[PDB]
Amino acid sequence: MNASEFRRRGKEMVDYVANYMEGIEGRQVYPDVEPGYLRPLIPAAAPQEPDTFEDIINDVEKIIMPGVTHWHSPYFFAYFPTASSYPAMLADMLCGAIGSWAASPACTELETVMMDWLGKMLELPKAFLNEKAGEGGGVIQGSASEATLVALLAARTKVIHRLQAASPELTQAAIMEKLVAYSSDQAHSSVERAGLIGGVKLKAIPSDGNFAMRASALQEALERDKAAGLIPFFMVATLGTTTCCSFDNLLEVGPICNKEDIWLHVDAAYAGSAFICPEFRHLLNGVEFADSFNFNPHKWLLVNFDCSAMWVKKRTDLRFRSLKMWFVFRMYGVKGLQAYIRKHVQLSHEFESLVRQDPRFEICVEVILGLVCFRLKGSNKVNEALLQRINSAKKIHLVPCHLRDKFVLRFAICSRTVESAHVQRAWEHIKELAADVLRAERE
Amino acid sequence: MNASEFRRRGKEMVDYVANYMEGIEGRQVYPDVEPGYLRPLIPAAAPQEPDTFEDIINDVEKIIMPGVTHWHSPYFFAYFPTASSYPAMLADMLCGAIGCIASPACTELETVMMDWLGKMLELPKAFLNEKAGEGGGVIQGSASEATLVALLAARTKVIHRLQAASPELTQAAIMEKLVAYSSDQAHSSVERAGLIGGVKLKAIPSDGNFAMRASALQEALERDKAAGLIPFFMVATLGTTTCCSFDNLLEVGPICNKEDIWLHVDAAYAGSAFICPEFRHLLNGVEFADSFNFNPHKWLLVNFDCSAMWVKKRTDLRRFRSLKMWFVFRMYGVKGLQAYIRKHVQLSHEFESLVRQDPRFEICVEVILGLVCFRLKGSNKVNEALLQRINSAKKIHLVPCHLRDKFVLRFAICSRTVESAHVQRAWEHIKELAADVLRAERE
Ligand SMILES: Cc1ncc(COP(=O)(O)O)c(C=O)c1O
Ligand SMILES: [Cl-]
Ligand SMILES: [Cl-]
Repeated sequence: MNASEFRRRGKEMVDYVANYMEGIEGRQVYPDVEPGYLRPLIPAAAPQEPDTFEDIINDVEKIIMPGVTHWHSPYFFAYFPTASSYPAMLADMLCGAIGSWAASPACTELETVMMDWLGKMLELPKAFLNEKAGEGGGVIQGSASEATLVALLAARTKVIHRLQAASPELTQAAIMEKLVAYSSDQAHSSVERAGLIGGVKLKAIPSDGNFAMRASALQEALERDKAAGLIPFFMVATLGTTTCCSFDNLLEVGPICNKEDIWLHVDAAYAGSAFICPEFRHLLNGVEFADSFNFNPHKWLLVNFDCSAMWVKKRTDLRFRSLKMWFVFRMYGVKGLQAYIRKHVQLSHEFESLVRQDPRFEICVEVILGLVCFRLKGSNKVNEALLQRINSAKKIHLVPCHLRDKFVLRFAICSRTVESAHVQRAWEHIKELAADVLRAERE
Repeated sequence: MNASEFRRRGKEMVDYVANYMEGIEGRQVYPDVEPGYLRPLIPAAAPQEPDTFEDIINDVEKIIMPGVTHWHSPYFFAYFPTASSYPAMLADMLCGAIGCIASPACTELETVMMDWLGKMLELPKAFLNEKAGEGGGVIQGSASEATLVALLAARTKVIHRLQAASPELTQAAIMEKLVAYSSDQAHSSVERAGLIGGVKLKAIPSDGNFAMRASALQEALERDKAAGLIPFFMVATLGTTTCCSFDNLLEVGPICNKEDIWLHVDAAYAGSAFICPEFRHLLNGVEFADSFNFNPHKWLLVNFDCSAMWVKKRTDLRRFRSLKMWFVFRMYGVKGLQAYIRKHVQLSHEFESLVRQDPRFEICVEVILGLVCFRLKGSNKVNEALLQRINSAKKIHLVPCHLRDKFVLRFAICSRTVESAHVQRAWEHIKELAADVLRAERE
């Protein structure tokens, strides 16, 4: 098609897309249609002459939509990794119209500036800023896995140089066999992968009663290891774990890392975004000690998933993406974005209220942000039974996890469209299915 | 923002983009901006309250446009890794709204579209799976990835096979001896696949027309089997990166078969043109192939992230890519697509015959489809000069290569809206600068 066909069909498409997102409340969260349904609804060969736009869209409603998930609804109470905000979509259109530094000076420079915005919003130390400070800095990464790996390699290179300076005798290989890294029991898969790929031993630290790393468990691990002739060099402290919103106590853990020459990497998961709100900055106290800090802004800052933001204390140790950051930051403002997290935290606590009022259910971890870790009091069996009925019903979606050896229902309020109405109706449904599940238990 | 706001601003973006595409001749393809220009133009921190869309789009024109490479320009006469068509743009809007990366319609629309495109290319039924056939097609992220998935597939096959015969043989001992091959003109992607796959890669010498022939291949194989190595993988290229030459698939196919070597046919650029009867013959021999791959996003107007690959045996073997195809096929129709291809071939021939009409220039390689390999008669040095004026004048832009020892100017016609008139203006500009380059030679 030409340009002015596009102005029309494009505007038409903005309309279709808007509608979708407005009435998404109605759609069923899971497709209620089976593998195999599609082949016979569509011609066996491609059309020779062009079909109408009119006819294609109808086909998307009638043929494609039923077979689609609809992760963008308020009733999908799990993190939806590939969601996108409206400003992200606007950018995404322009980002595709355009299509190294030399190739695109705007792409690169905007990266450097947007990281600064992000840095200031979170109120990270000044040292972390790319504002020409000549020290520290920040860069975008594809995955939080990449970041964890970069910090690790950097930490590894660093300890090797230090240890070989002390004793010129030792071999690089000799040192590597002895290197240990640490993370909390609730550390993300992306840490295991980092150490696997980086060629060092990874050990979990026992977390406390609230699933946080508390030093005493850290110090012990260090004593056990230093004396078996191993060498701690690197550690990930998690802020906002993926199992529950658990925060590793940075104030206890950092001072140890400094003393023991351990490199402190802070994996702020998705939670990091919350530090643009003052109520949460105390969870970040201790960042002073950390050598690197990583988080994914996507979940709470509405930016693109493609982006994992990461800073370092010293720059020397170490897709058109900043455009979407720019749009989203500019179209919500800090206060808008704050308003946003703040709304979800409140809906999360509204849900929590509901769970405390039903004596059949217990809450497992302190609710800090959007996620609520809750379960039915009893055996794991009972609860596995329940999550099955919730999914079977295809009305809402929840994902579980284990905590120690306990099966836990995660209720996650992340979606853009969520209101308390939805939480209200969601609770009740869960409530009704528990009733049904509970009868069964007695048989 | 909210839905009703997306409506207003989604449609404003739709215009902005059409405007950009209509005025794209005005733009200078390559940005000429001084390092560090962006920062003084963007505020030090994020805004607290939202900015205006007017102010945000104004900034795109002023701040972002000058720092971008306008790939879609008709005057950018090299291959453009992103082929953005309007109906591609429309599906992105939709994929955007139904976040994808589980749903019956991802997998099925994929299979169906792969039989559509397979039928269009007149592939052997063995590669299509609609008559219950065991073969079929999957869409990959890039040819680089598709080639690696094929290599690894072969490596597994061959390892399972030799170990079926000899249970005392270890994966380790077999890998040492594994050889794969491709044309001395084959795309780097192959090199990277052997490295990750950890096998030896060897280049087969091409002939007078930069084709891989039977003679040279079989020479290679005997040399390597006699050394006690193991051929397992073989890449044949249809449409080389260098001069668009075609490996002789009919010659090489049968050799791979009786030598029990996995045959992967890579057609990344030129595969699309096999939807035209005129060109389908170059693909004869696929029958012998084990896996066939090419990139439609290159020349079939699908947006960039989309590489298509069929295999004879699926058991040998992220984004919702099949929707972008479905849009593009339905909105162009087969006749519309074939038209798009034949346009580019034609302009390619228009250019070729302007270069012949001039006694100062030679054609280097047979001009098969859409790329022209030309040269000013005399020394490489005269020709390095000429490219250095073109690339300097900033009007149009060309990427050279070497053909054996000859320095060659490539001229790719590949962009949604190159027309006859662009070609001539371009050729006029080449001749001006050449008569200049020839004046220098006299001095
Ligand atoms: C011959 C050949 N092989 C492989 C590739 C890689 O294609 P892609 O950019 O999709 O990875 C190309 C160009 O894209 C090519 O021309
Ligand atoms: Cl979170
Ligand atoms: Cl504040």
